[PDB]
Amino acid sequence: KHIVVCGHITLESVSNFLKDFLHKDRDDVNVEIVFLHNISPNLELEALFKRHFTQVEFYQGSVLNPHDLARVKIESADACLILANKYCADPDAEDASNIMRVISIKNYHPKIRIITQMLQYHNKAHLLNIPSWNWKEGDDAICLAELKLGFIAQSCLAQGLSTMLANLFSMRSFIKIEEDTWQKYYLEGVSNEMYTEYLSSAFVGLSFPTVCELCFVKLKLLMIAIEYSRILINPGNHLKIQEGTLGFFIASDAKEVKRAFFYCKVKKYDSTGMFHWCAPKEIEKVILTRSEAAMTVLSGHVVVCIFGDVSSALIGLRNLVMPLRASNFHYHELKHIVFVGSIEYLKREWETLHNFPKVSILPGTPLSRADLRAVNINLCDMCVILSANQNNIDDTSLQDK
Amino acid sequence: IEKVILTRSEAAMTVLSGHVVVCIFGDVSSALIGLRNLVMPLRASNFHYHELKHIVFVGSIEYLKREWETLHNFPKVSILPGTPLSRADLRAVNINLCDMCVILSANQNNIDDTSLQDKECILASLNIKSMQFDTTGVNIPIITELVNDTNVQFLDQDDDDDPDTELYLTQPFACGTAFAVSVLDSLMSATYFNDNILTLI
Amino acid sequence: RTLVTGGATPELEALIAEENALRGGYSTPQTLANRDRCRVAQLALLDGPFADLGDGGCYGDLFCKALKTYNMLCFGIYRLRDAHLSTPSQCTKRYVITNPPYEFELVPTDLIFCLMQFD
Repeated sequence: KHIVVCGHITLESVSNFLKDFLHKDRDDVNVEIVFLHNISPNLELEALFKRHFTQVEFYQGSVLNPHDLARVKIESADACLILANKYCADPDAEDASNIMRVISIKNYHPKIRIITQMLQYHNKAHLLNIPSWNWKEGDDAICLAELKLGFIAQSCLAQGLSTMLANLFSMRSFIKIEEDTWQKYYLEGVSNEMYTEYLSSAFVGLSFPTVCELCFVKLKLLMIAIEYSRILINPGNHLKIQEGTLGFFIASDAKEVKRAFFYCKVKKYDSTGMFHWCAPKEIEKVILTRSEAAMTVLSGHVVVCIFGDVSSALIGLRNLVMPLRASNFHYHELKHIVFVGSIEYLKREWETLHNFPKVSILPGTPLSRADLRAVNINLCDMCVILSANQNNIDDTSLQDK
Repeated sequence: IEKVILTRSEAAMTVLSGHVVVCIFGDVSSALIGLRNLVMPLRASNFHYHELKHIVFVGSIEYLKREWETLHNFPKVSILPGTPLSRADLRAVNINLCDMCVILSANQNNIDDTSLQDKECILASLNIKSMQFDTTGVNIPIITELVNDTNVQFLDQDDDDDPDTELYLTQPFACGTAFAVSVLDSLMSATYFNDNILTLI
Repeated sequence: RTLVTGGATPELEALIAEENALRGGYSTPQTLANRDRCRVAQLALLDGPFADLGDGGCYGDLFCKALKTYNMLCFGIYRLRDAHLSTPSQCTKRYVITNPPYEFELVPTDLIFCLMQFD
């Protein structure tokens, strides 16, 4: 089988993708990789292609050309991969381009798996409205902003979870360090990855905690979730596991993963009921001052710092606030969120946030020590620093200064 | 204009059957396209009053207000502010019972990008085809306007799309669900040799 | 997505595809049991009932006890950088340990990643 990779073909991204996809510790690497781009590769990129001689082949053409698509033999390809420029000056143009790529691929072949990045979350509905797209079948698209903001938001409640999750996908081996420092323990931790495989049929009438402790104490595997049309994260003592539920595994390699099958023996909430919802609020109701923040006692809260202006792009702070307003939390256990940054920029995104409670805004700059003392940064649970204009600034180097 | 402004709730509770919907992609900065000449043959007088086709508009309220000064004298016209890309908005006007749907592009003239031409029109056509009702949107009769002839391949899926093939051989143009201004160039050579435009057109 | 974004259900996906917005609702017999799902939490083994095992107890023993006691899933260890070193210091930086083995000792000043149910 072979796959097709197209889009923002840039050498460092290609090197990272190849070194992650074609890692030696995988089971089988029999699948082939085919590239597509409108620009001829440079000499070091032909050197890389020669280094990976028998696994990757390059071709010249345009993904919007049906003749080129037939040339690459997409109809025989198992899946198609799309790479997007994460450092583009205009995120909307790149998103529209990727949408055009997806449209062309689906038009040439209706039934095929496509995986792509997504710079902005608000175009996900645009991508989903394609007639041939079906995420149930396996057409999956990752949203960079959504995943990053979710990682940060979950790190706010529990520090370190961001890297805990991010280290579960980088396919890595185990490297021994004898210096008796933190490095060896952290490396032994990062040696683990994520796998899925169907469990043995002997676990039907058992409860989820019972099968968890059994598999742990027996073969050193632990559960995080099972597939039910739904994925349940750690059901407790009231769910009987069905047949072929495809439990989720955490292990260093798929060899121990395989061992499981071979077993020897008023309007307060959203209409969906998913997140807390409140009445729309005017921004003047949440504008604060230094004196207001001083008289407002805040503790165990979250402070986010945003740098930008009207000319800057949009981060999507709604997508960061959203995981922190889930129905899983009680109302009085919610973490108060305050905003420090340019009000002229933040009015461009306030209209996507008026439905959430316990939100505060303090105009100014996050470099003001007086403002930071006013918001009681001493007692904050987590401080978040972002920058909307991190991409469009002129200098190639000296970023996020 | 306030008399014919319709919001989502009142549009949903009202019933429309055999009507004509119009999708407009424009704003205050976009160049005027003219719509009196569009509503004109519909609001001719060969038809009786009862058999007249109702017309509703979906587009930017600024563009509709700018164009309303030459359109208020026609009957059975309604305006719905919003965008044609909203599934709930399209459901509110009962497209499944609509006679036929028209898609325009106001800002096609001033855009200089070689790519992204007619992308919003293609997206709207794909969305209305992907509409699902209680029975799907593939049977909804639509007509779309194009400014790039090569973009006609994306308007349909079960077609042998080829770039070397010219316009009129394509399945969308043969079926009448697509249109472009580049077809009109033959009218000059047509009218040089005869007098057909003076009466027939 | 369903772990880090609070929840990504097919119903919510269909609703956001249809509307591209969110609206409030009303209390029902359903959408109220919908809150029953696990959330991320951090547990300090200093004042809790598990602080006794924090001296030199086994991580696997702590894990199995937590599961059999509260369905209390725990999978990560947040440990100080210089905790292993015998020399005391004022450093409070803490690294992350992913999936410790069963035969793992516990420092009394360790933070443990955990998941807990909803009441």
